[PDB]
Amino acid sequence: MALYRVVLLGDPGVGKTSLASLFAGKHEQLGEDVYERTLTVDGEDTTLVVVDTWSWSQESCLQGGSAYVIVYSIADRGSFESASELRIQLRRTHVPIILVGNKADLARCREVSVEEGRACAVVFDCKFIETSATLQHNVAELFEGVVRQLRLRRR
Ligand SMILES: Nc1nc2c(ncn2[C@@H]2O[C@H](COP(=O)(O)OP(=O)(O)O)[C@@H](O)[C@H]2O)c(=O)[nH]1
Ligand SMILES: [Cl-]
Ligand SMILES: [Mg+2]
Repeated sequence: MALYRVVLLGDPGVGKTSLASLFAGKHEQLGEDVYERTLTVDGEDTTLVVVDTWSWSQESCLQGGSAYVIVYSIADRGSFESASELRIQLRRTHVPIILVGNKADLARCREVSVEEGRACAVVFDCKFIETSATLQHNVAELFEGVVRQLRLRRR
């Protein structure tokens, strides 16, 4: 068991809140865009607190995270470009970074190739996956992957 803060970054409209809601699953909470769940992975439980807020919290945001998930939409070149900008922001401030290509189901609107997503992880030195929140594809696998990468830090 452990607890980690996972921060969701990316342009508006790429599906950050959708991915977080699927992670949260099916009022007294101070603050609103923070999602908590304990996941069982490789027979072991781990809690992630997934932050979806992308000011003291705005300044601290890129320094507090145990892991960062930078999301873009495969149907929007602009969002992919600004993904690259976000890694550099993170640099300017030893932490897992996942580059996520969301909206994989829009396979006919594809503006960003799989190869382009892969190259970008290579250039960022980080992990890569494509998901769809509307088909519920690779979402569980995204967050389970984050847990595994975090556990490689500790060991
Ligand atoms: N087709 C498709 N639409 C998605 C996907 N993820 C999110 N959306 C849609 O894109 C819009 C923006 O989603 P939202 O989660 O608010 O994006 P956010 O600004 O990054 O939080 C919503 O209308 C979603 O239904 C996806 O994987 N596939
Ligand atoms: Cl889009
Ligand atoms: Mg949102």
